[PDB]
Amino acid sequence: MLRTMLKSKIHRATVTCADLHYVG
Amino acid sequence: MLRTMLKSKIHRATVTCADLHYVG
Amino acid sequence: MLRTMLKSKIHRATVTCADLHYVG
Amino acid sequence: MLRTMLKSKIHRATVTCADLHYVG
Amino acid sequence: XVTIDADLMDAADLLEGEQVTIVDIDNGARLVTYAITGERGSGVIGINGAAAHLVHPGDLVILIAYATMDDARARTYQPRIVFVDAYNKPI
Amino acid sequence: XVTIDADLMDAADLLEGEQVTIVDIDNGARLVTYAITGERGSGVIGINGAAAHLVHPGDLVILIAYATMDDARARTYQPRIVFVDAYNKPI
Amino acid sequence: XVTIDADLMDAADLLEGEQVTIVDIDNGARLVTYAITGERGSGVIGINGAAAHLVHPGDLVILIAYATMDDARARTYQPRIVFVDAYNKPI
Amino acid sequence: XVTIDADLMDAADLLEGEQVTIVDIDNGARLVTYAITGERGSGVIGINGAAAHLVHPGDLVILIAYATMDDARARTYQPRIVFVDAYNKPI
Ligand SMILES: O=C(O)c1cnccn1
Ligand SMILES: O=C(O)c1cnccn1
Ligand SMILES: O=C(O)c1cnccn1
Ligand SMILES: O=C(O)c1cnccn1
Repeated sequence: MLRTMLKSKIHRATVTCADLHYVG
Repeated sequence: MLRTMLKSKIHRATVTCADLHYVG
Repeated sequence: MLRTMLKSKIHRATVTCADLHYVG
Repeated sequence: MLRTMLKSKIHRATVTCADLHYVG
Repeated sequence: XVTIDADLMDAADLLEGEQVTIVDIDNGARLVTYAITGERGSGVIGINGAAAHLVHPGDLVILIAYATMDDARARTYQPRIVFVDAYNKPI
Repeated sequence: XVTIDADLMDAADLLEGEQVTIVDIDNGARLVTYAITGERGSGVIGINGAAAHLVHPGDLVILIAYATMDDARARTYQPRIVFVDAYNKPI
Repeated sequence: XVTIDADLMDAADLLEGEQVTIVDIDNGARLVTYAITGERGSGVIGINGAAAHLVHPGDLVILIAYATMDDARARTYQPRIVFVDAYNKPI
Repeated sequence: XVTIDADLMDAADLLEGEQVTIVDIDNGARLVTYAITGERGSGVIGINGAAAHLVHPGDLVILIAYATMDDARARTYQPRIVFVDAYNKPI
C-alpha cells in the first residue's frame, strides 16, 4: 500500500509576475 | 497495474476553525 | 516510467438519484 | 519515492472542434 | 460517493472504493469520488453527499477510472468502455 | 492545510502530511490538501491557508484519503471509515 | 475525451487512453481527460463530452501529460515538448 | 507553468518539470501545474500561461508537491517545508 504524502511546500510566497502568453 | 482506492474516510465531521493566514 | 491510462469508462449514464445527506 | 513529472506538453494548440454529445 | 449498478462496475472493471471521476454532460461539473456497489441490474447511478450540489438527477454523466501502469503494459492495455441505454443497461 | 484531531487520524489511518480530499456538504466545495495532527481529543477540524476560502467553520465535511495499490490488494483492501458525532468524536 | 492528431500524439509521446490535462489560455479552464487518436495530419484538437462546456473551438490550449517515476529517473527525465503553428502542425 | 527561484526549488526539493499544486491565499484559487527553474536568488514566483487567469501578481500563494511512497517510508519521511519573507527568500 502506497500513500500520497506531502514532500514539498513553499509557504506564503508572493507571485512576482504572470504571463498569459508565455512560450516555453 | 495500480488502482487508486479509498483507504480513509471521516464522515460528516464539523469544521471547528479556519485560519487564512496560518503559518506551518 | 509509469503512465496514467484510462481503464474504466461508463459512457452517458443517467443520474437516478442524489442525497446530500447520505450516511455510508 | 515516486514523483509526478511532466512527460508531455503540446504548447498553444488551437481547439478545432467540440461535441457535447460524442459517443466513444 | 457514487452508487453504481454492480453490472456497470463489472462491465467497467470498477471495484467498491475505487477512485472515480464524474463528468456532467448537462452542466459541465467535474469531480473525483469513489465507487459504491449498487443493487445489480437496477440501473442505479446515485450521487451521495457533497457531489449532489454539482451532479443532479436526470443529468447525463460519464464515469471514468484511470490506472498507473508501466510503459510496456500501457501500450497494450484495453480499457473497459461501457455504453448504456436511457435505463443504464449495457449495450 | 487541514488540522485533524489525532484520534480521528489514528481512527482513519492518516499520517501527518498524508494527502486528504475535503468535500463540503454545505457548499459543495471539493479540494485536495494534506493532514496536520491536531490536539488529541479536541475534536478539531481546522482549515488552514487558501482552503479557508472554500471550507468554513460550522460546515459538515467528509475527509477522504486514497492509496495506490496493486490490482490484487485493491480487490481485497478494506478502507478505514470513521463516523463522528456533532463534536467530532468517533463512533 | 480530447481527440488529438496522431502526429501530435507521436510528437508528444501520448498513447490512446493516456491521461491528459487541458489548460485553456483563453478562459483559464483546467480539466483532466484522456487522449483519443485523431486523423493523422488533420491538426484536430477535438473536445468531446462534458469538457466541451469548458474548452471551446478556437481556444488556445496546452495539453499536458504527467508520469509517476522513481526519484532517480525523475531527476534525469527529459519531457517531450511539442510547439505547434496556428494549424496544429509540429515545429 | 510556475517559474520558481532555484533556491526555493532546492529548499523545497522540487525538480524542473515536477508537478506542483498552487493554492492562492488571496482569491482561493487552486490549480495543478509544473515547476520551471527561475533565476537563482531572484525570488521569482512566475505564473505562466492559463494559470495567470486564476493567480495574479502580488497574490500570496502556497506551492505544494506530493509523492507516492510505501507505508514504511511514509511514516518516517520528513517533508521539505520552506517559509519565505516578503521578498521570497527562505527563513
Ligand atoms: O460526498 C461526496 O461528494 C464524496 C464523499 N466521499 C468521497 C468523495 N465525495
Ligand atoms: O492553504 C491550503 O489550502 C493548502 C495548503 N497546503 C496544501 C494544500 N492546501
Ligand atoms: O466528457 C468529458 O469531458 C470526459 C470524458 N471522459 C474522460 C474525461 N472527460
Ligand atoms: O498554462 C498553464 O497554466 C499551464 C501550463 N502547463 C502546465 C500547467 N499549466
